[PDB]
Amino acid sequence: NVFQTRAGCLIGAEHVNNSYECDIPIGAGICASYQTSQSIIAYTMSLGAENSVAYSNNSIAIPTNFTISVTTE
Amino acid sequence: QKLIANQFNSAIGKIQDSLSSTASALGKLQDVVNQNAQALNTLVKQLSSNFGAISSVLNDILSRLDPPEAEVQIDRLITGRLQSLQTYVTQQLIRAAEIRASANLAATKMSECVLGQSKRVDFCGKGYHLMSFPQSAPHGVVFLHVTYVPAQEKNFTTAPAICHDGKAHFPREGVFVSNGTHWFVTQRNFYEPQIITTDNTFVSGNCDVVIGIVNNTVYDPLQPELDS
Amino acid sequence: ILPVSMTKTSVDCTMYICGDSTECSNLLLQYGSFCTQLNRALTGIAVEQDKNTQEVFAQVKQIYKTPPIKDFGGFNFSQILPDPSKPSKRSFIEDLLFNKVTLICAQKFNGLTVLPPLLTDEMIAQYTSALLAGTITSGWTFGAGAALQIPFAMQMAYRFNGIGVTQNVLYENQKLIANQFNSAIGKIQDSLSSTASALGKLQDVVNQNAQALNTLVKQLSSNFGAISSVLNDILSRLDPPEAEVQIDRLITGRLQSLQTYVTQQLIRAAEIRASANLAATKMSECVLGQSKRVDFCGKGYHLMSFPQSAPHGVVFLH
Ligand SMILES: *[C@@H]1O[C@H](CO)[C@@H](O[C@@H]2O[C@H](CO)[C@@H](O)[C@H](O)[C@H]2NC(C)=O)[C@H](O)[C@H]1NC(C)=O
Ligand SMILES: *[C@@H]1O[C@H](CO)[C@@H](O[C@@H]2O[C@H](CO)[C@@H](O)[C@H](O)[C@H]2NC(C)=O)[C@H](O)[C@H]1NC(C)=O
Ligand SMILES: *[C@@H]1O[C@H](CO)[C@@H](O[C@@H]2O[C@H](CO)[C@@H](O)[C@H](O)[C@H]2NC(C)=O)[C@H](O)[C@H]1NC(C)=O
Ligand SMILES: *[C@@H]1O[C@H](CO)[C@@H](O[C@@H]2O[C@H](CO)[C@@H](O)[C@H](O)[C@H]2NC(C)=O)[C@H](O)[C@H]1NC(C)=O
Ligand SMILES: *[C@@H]1O[C@H](CO)[C@@H](O)[C@H](O)[C@H]1NC(C)=O
Ligand SMILES: *[C@@H]1O[C@H](CO)[C@@H](O)[C@H](O)[C@H]1NC(C)=O
Ligand SMILES: *[C@@H]1O[C@H](CO)[C@@H](O)[C@H](O)[C@H]1NC(C)=O
Repeated sequence: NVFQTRAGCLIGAEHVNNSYECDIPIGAGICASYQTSQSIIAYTMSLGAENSVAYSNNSIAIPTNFTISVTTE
Repeated sequence: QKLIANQFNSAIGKIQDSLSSTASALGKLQDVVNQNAQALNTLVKQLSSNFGAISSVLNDILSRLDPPEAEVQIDRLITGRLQSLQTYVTQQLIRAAEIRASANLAATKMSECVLGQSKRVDFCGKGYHLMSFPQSAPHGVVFLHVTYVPAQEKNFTTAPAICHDGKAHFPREGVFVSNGTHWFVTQRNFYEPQIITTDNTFVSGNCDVVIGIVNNTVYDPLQPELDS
Repeated sequence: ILPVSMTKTSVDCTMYICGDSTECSNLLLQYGSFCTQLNRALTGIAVEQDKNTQEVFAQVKQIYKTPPIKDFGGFNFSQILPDPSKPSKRSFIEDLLFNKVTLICAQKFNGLTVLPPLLTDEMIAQYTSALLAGTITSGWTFGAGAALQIPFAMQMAYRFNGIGVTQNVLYENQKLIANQFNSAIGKIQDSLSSTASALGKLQDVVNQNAQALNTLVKQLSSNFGAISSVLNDILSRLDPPEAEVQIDRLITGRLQSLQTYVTQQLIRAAEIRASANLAATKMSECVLGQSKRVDFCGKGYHLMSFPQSAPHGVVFLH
């Protein structure tokens, strides 16, 4: 139970092939997180959550309806 | 209108909750207040440190020693503390200019965002921007950027022009679209199709140069009038 | 070409100052908080250095990617869009950059370590593949909401009106423009290939840091009026009540020489933080939108922009 990283020697967490959004960023793309029993998992972070837009040279997509957010700054 | 009001009225509500149920929204403000205080305590604790003096009480050296002794010590205290001010000072000057640079970022949002309507994308918060409400907060300020984010999309088949008679037509404002049977010219951010008549469209040159033009008939507003 | 982050170092206060001497480190106990408020500083930097890069690049919800097939109405991005046959997909231009810019363990020998950036030059180049693939397909709207496919040349028809040229220009000239644009891209390669003086900025930051390390290191070898700049020598040769007085000067000396090094960072690091935001803006207004602010986005009316990362930096093609 030791996972050598690009960052350094990580002791006490469980490498995970899966990749989730970043949580406790460590280094070099390795973001630990707590959940599954449970233990700390350290997994290469997923920049974002993938998408691809169906482009096509005649195909436009026009929102029909909106929202109003409110945010804070 | 009705809908929007609700969306907005509702939207306000969540803020209370976003703020009530969370201490991690205000981290920024909350931080500044630390780093200052954080930096004071440090400054204070420095009083208790010897800096290589025999003791960190000034009067002790004074008490126990005869001054030509204390002279040499009390240097180190002075030398020490005096330094430890400059460290504290400088840290402020820098920090204080990290605020001065975040005032102006407020003094701007306050000006452009509040007092105006901002065109600068994602300055005033993700989405197109409608208005904003400042709210002070301690040593801080808080904007509520009411912004307008579009939602439900419908693919369509667009074409950049229309050959009418061999003239083109291009939309005067916002894309052409069709849902696959009739062509419609809509405004670009909110699907609201409209039949295509010469008032939607202006004409430029003949067809062919256009790449992707498509056929259709552009109805005349007038002709029905001239129909009689 | 904007700097964005800077190399995040971090520095042990202690062993920098005291090599392997409790006797030293004991003395160092006296000054107290210093040793631990450097690290507070140099972390405060090194933390944000990954907030900068966060804000510049990660403005995008969802990593996008181009369609498989490139039908752009004639503009040709193969230069900029990620290079699939690269191992790390850094599209062509970005690679000119990583060459045009430039030991790592040489500086990390006296506690002066260099923590790796939160993001990795591989990721950075996924984002700027998003930004650059949403810009292309989705128009700008992907900053304002759900990305919306719109056919490019029915975008550059809008990014015209934004400059007050009626669109019937575009379609009627489309072919020409494509060439002008396709050509125009080309020269960049050459501007970058044949010249080391484009990237001076980025190239500089990287110096001044390293420049400032060496200085910091060399300070180890200086006497500061001590009998010698080796700690253990004084230790060796003298009996401590002697060394006590000396090792002050070393400590006093080095300790000072940190603060100088620290402060220089804090200032410098806030010269980046002020040039991140200038990127974090261009990235927002210029890329994700179309900017009306004259000569913000480069001389001329402004059509669009393509970011390209570059090491500790970012590069726009306006
Ligand atoms: C636009 O979207 C809003 C929600 O974002 C829709 O509002 C809901 O509409 C349904 C049915 O019309 C109602 O049952 C709900 O009460 C509405 N919600 C609110 C908060 O008012 C709205 O209908 C959508 N409009 C269109 C044309 O799709
Ligand atoms: C695309 O939208 C147009 C506009 O509504 C549709 O044409 C109309 O379709 C409705 C369907 O009930 C008819 O009642 C109208 O009489 C049609 N208008 C005309 C002028 O014929 C068209 O059907 C839509 N296409 C699709 C696939 O939804
Ligand atoms: C749009 O409709 C016109 C007809 O109004 C089409 O023009 C025809 O084009 C073909 C080949 O280019 C010629 O052989 C015909 O003689 C043309 N007809 C006329 C009346 O000029 C045009 O092709 C249509 N556009 C598309 C994209 O199909
Ligand atoms: C887009 O531009 C790139 C580079 O300008 C083109 O790449 C060259 O394409 C020719 C084909 O005409 C090949 O023979 C060369 O090997 C390519 N050069 C390089 C460096 O890869 C590309 O073909 C263009 N594609 C489009 C669709 O415009
Ligand atoms: C990770 O996954 C790869 C394939 O996804 C598999 O071959 C490998 O054994 C896994 N290893 C670990 C440590 O999960
Ligand atoms: C439009 O078509 C694309 C093609 O894949 C699809 O991804 C998208 O969901 C479609 N839009 C709607 C509203 O169905
Ligand atoms: C769009 O691309 C398709 C590819 O299937 C091509 O056949 C068609 O000519 C193109 N038309 C336009 C208007 O781009």
